[PDB]
Amino acid sequence: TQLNRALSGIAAEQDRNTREVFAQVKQMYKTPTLKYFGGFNFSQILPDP
Amino acid sequence: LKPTTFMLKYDENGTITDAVDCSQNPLAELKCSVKSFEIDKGIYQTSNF
Ligand SMILES: *[C@@H]1O[C@H](CO)[C@@H](O[C@@H]2O[C@H](CO)[C@@H](O)[C@H](O)[C@H]2NC(C)=O)[C@H](O)[C@H]1NC(C)=O
Ligand SMILES: *[C@@H]1O[C@H](CO)[C@@H](O[C@@H]2O[C@H](CO)[C@@H](O)[C@H](O)[C@H]2NC(C)=O)[C@H](O)[C@H]1NC(C)=O
Repeated sequence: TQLNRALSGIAAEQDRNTREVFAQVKQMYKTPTLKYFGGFNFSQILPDP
Repeated sequence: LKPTTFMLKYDENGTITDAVDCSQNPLAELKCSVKSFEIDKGIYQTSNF
C-alpha cells in the first residue's frame, strides 16, 4: 500500500508540474495569416498549419 | 457463512452500528480501503486486478 501510494503521488505531481508551467492561458487564440508583422518574420516560431 | 471481509463502525459504547461488505461491489471495495463511509469526488487507488 505504501509503495502504490508513494508512486502514484510522485506520478500525480508530474501532471501538476506540467499544468503549472504551460497552462497559463485562459483562451485558445487562432493563428493569424499575416506573419510578416512589419517585416518581422514569425513563421518559424508559430505552428505550421 | 462465507470467509469475506467486513468493515465495522463502532459507536461511543462499542455497539456495531453499521457495516460494509468489502466484496459486494466496487463502491464498497473502496470504502473498505480508505476507511470511510463518505468519499469525495475524484479518482482513488484501489486493489490491482
Ligand atoms: C519567412 O521565413 C519563411 C521560412 O520559415 C520563408 O518561407 C520560405 O520561402 C522559400 C522561398 O519561396 C520557400 O522555398 C520555402 O519553402 C519557405 N518555407 C516554408 C516553411 O514554406 C519566407 O519566405 C520568409 N519570409 C520572407 C518575406 O522572406
Ligand atoms: C453510551 O452510553 C451512555 C450510558 O452510559 C449514554 O449516555 C446516556 O444517553 C442517553 C441518550 O443518548 C441520555 O438520555 C442519558 O442521559 C445519558 N446518560 C449519561 C449518564 O450521560 C450515551 O448516549 C451512549 N452513547 C451513544 C453514542 O449513544
